[PDB]
Amino acid sequence: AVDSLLDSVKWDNKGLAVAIAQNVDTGAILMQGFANREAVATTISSRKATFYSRSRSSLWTKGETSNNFINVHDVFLDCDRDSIIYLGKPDGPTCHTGAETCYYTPVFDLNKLALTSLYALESTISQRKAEVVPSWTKRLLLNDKLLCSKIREEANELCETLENNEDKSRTASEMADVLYHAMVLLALKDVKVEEVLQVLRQRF
Amino acid sequence: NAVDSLLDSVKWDNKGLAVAIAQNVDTGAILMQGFANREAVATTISSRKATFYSRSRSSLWTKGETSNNFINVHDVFLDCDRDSIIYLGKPDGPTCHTGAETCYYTPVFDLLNKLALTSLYALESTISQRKAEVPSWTKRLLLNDKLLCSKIREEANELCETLENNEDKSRTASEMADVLYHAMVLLALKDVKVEEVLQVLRQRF
Ligand SMILES: Nc1ncnc2c1ncn2[C@@H]1O[C@H](COP(=O)(O)O)[C@@H](O)[C@H]1O
Ligand SMILES: Nc1ncnc2c1ncn2[C@@H]1O[C@H](COP(=O)(O)O)[C@@H](O)[C@H]1O
Ligand SMILES: Nc1ncnc2c1ncn2[C@@H]1O[C@H](COP(=O)(O)O)[C@@H](O)[C@H]1O
Ligand SMILES: [Mg+2]
Ligand SMILES: [Zn+2]
Ligand SMILES: [Zn+2]
Ligand SMILES: [Zn+2]
Ligand SMILES: [Zn+2]
Ligand SMILES: [Zn+2]
Ligand SMILES: [Zn+2]
Repeated sequence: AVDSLLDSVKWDNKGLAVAIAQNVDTGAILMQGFANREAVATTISSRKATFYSRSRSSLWTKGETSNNFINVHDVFLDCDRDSIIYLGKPDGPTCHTGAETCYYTPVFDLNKLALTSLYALESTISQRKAEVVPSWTKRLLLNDKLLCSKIREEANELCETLENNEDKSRTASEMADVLYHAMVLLALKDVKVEEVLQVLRQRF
Repeated sequence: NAVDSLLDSVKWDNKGLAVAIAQNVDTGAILMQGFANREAVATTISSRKATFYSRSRSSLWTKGETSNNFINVHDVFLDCDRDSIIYLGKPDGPTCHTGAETCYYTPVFDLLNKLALTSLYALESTISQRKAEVPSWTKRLLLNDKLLCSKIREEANELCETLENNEDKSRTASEMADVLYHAMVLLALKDVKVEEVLQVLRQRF
């Protein structure tokens, strides 16, 4: 059944397809390599992301020496079946330099990681926490009583958009209000958003 | 120029291409993966529209040039070895030519059609299925506004108590998940996508 599936992949002249490893919990692109028929099959059977190293001319499972495996949860093919997503959860940092992902060379800021909207805000909140030990985040990080009251009150306002039939944009605006203040509490308690999303996934 | 010096450091392959991945700036969903040469990257930067090189037609191709479903690029990233590119952008419409939101919807373990979703947006999709099928806790919350809102306020209370009562970080993590779930049932009631919420956060930068 695996044989019938690998035959459908559109490989290039070298027998390769693009294989992208993505964090199953956050969506961050960890790394992008290449896979041949055997590299994808090994990923399927071993549940650890495996690629074809063109340089070393051999199969390569991420973590085989460093133990920073990418435990693969699902594999996706795009429409033309020439691109692959390894959707996995990494044991440690993915890049061989030690960086969390391989993408940290911004072209517009001309070393910061590539972050989507939710994880960039978490990163900003983290920077305020470091400069703590005039900012609204620093004010919340330095006042537990104010932060907790703000979370309770904003949660109240989110519900009032449902209870009082406010516009959908009002609900989104208040959900953002809840999300920001909760992440300031997350930072105080040393909790990453990824850990929270892992909890959600474990409750499936 | 500074961009020219940046394109010069890019390690292009023998035919002058590099892998280009389009990713949703707000959610992280991978929209599509193509290939870019210097001019596809340079034009992507200048026009702020994701532009690739169509190898089959052997010409430049801007995603959306016919369908108007452009990918409006917010950032461009190079990986460590500088042979892989991420166009980080916000798409006008569905990216795949079939109409799918993204191009990646062929699960391999289900073959041994669902979109590839990460945890937060998979929970959003599940809550959405419960809303349409309306013995499940989500359907019950969708059928009782007073109960749903009571649970949100109660769970937001519990999250604060983990800070107030010096509870363990695992307790904070567990309670934050509780707040997130019940909030997303309220989002589904008000027809709010998580992406819409994250756009608001991004707009408050
Ligand atoms: N994310 C990565 N992308 C490309 N090459 C890598 C990556 N991580 C490690 N390597 C290299 O691949 C080999 C396997 O290392 P590792 O899988 O990290 O134990 C070593 O030569 C590493 O330097
Ligand atoms: N208290 C909770 N915290 C987080 N996720 C939850 C919770 N209750 C239900 N879920 C999620 O909702 C899904 C469907 O639940 P149900 O509507 O009871 O079938 C589960 O598989 C979980 O992912
Ligand atoms: N009231 C707020 N609601 C939502 N996001 C906020 C709020 N205040 C600050 N932020 C976020 O926190 C970042 C840093 O704010 P500050 O710590 O006040 O400099 C902003 O760029 C926003 O992304
Ligand atoms: Mg109000
Ligand atoms: Zn393709
Ligand atoms: Zn790397
Ligand atoms: Zn508010
Ligand atoms: Zn690379
Ligand atoms: Zn497509
Ligand atoms: Zn709880």
